[PDB]
Amino acid sequence: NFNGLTGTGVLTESNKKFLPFQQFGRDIADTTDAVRDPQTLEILDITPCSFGGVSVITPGTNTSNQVAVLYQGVNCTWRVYSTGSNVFQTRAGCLIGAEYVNNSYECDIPIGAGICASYQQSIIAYTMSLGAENSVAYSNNSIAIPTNFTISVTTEILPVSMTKTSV
Amino acid sequence: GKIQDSLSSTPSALGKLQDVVNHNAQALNTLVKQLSSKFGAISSVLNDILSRLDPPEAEVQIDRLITGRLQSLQTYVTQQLIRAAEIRASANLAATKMSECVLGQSKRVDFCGKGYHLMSFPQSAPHGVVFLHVTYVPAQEKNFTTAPAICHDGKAHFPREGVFVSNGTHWFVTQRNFYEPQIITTDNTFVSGNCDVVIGIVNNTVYDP
Amino acid sequence: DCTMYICGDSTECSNLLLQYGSFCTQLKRALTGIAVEQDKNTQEVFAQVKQIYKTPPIKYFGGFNFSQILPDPSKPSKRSPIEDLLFNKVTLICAQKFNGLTVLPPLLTDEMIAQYTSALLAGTITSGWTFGAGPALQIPFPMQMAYRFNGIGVTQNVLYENQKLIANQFNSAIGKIQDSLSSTPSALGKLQDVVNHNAQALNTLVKQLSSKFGAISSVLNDILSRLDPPEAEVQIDRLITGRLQSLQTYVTQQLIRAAEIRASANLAATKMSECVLGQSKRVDFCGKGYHLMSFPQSAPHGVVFLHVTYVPAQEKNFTTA
Repeated sequence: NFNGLTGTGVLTESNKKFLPFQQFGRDIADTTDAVRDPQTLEILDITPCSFGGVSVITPGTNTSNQVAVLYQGVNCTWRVYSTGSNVFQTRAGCLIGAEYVNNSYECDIPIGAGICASYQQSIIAYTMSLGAENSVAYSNNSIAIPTNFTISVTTEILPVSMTKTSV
Repeated sequence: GKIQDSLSSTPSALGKLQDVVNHNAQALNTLVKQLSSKFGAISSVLNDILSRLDPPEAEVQIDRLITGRLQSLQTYVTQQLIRAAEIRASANLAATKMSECVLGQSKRVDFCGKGYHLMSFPQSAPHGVVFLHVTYVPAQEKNFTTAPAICHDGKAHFPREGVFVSNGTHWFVTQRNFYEPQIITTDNTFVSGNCDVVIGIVNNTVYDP
Repeated sequence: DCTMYICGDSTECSNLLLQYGSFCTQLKRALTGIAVEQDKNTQEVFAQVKQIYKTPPIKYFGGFNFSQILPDPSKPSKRSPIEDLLFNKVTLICAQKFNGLTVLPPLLTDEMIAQYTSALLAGTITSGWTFGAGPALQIPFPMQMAYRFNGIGVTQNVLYENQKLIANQFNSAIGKIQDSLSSTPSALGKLQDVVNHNAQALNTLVKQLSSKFGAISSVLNDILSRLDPPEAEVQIDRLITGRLQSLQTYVTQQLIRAAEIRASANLAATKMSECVLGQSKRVDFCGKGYHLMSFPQSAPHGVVFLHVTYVPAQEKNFTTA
């Protein structure tokens, strides 16, 4: 608290010009992100305490019991206390309970920003794999003609109605 | 022989209707569970309020209870409205698909199936429908050498329905999408222009009876 | 978030919320549903096939300078310079990131989006429509223009006599559309208005955080300080109900725009299926005039379909029998 109004969040040293009798550098969101020290001519950037946002990545109950947990938007570059196996620092946030491999695999369970996880005898994480990559050669005369001609069937599902009701 | 064992394998197929069914179910569960709620009321039962308290200052709880119930049912009916709109749009698309894929052979690629569409068959479902699209897919291929222009007697000729194919052993013309090695005959090619304006020009002979 | 939006660090407000209960959970399931549905639209608007290709190294493509659509190797974000200029024309992150305005990071990067666009462009340019139906079957490029001309009922000899002029006209058209996208900002408007519309939606949201519901202050902690909880709760319930209905209206506006952009994304995916993977005969659906080609280009939350079409220029009337 400083001179009436209060706030909550971490405090850093500001680096911007302030006027005489300038005390609040409030932005278009009207948040006191910058304040003047009431003792010396010292300037403070105010950035609020970081929230979490917690998600759990786990296969089926019949499958296994090993889990992993993501706290999105957490710059571990911490606040984890009881750590698990390994820590990773996705652009989405801070992830524990899994490890990252140097290869890319199928995105069966997406984590985000190209990161996807799965289960090996362990829970693994990786970058998203685009698929099977091949380039067909092109020439001034190169052409391809199919030889065998097979028949496939596709099944699609489309809704029609819901439960009509009155109250 | 696939599709039956394809449909009984996973519940992901009918899940596209199961989610709608259980979502309506849980919506009704939320509406029937919001009767026991606190809209600023001392108790969530109306006649208990009317019994334990005198009328002329009990309505200051009854009115806020009423407003809470009205807000709940208004949110419910608006969510029903938007679901009805999107399911009506999807059902109109389904009716169009039945009008095109089932009643004919549309040229809309990857719309009446996957690949070159041949057949479509509908099957009903509780508040739903499924389509069986019988399509053609090529299996495997082989590479060949291409030359558009065949100049016989100094005269350019282009194959009409298909292209020239160079087996190396022999040289034929086939159809556009598949192979039918066919000899050069006048009905397969049209004749136009000189022989000094084209790329892929080649020299070959032609048949006449 | 339910609580820290509608409350501060005052658990009595959360207690009154638990008296009311479960209304924010409907908003949570709605926002998660529309988010994953937007992700579904994104993954089935671009990832048509999992068989990813790449371009051949040499460009003998009949004098067709495809450098503007080809992914530039100098830029680390190896995309077309068209898309680079589109990103440059497109114009608020960290300040909103720590106020309960929790933006979800996109599960699909722009790098893989550009990779898919490059792969489908390469597949179209080396195989025509053959990869669209089944396996990729490469074809000569003049064969592709010949079959495109036969698609609109035009014989191929005229193509094989003025393909040089066709190439020059196409290169001039590419240069002029490069200038045209840099000419006016009206082409960027259909995405810029959406972006700033979401921005002003969140802006009036954070303004209605500082909205007075008949109390002394918008903040509740000073109200809890100056008055006992026997007194302040008759204001607190009014403020939390107002914030709740404001959230409900905001979520409603979110979902109706989500449905509109869902229909737009369905139409865009349909046009990708039809105009890009083949030659549709639907007039003006694949662009005005007789459609020949169509290439897509990525954009933040969007895609620009460029269409190469036939128009007739010189004509003459004649006696008809």
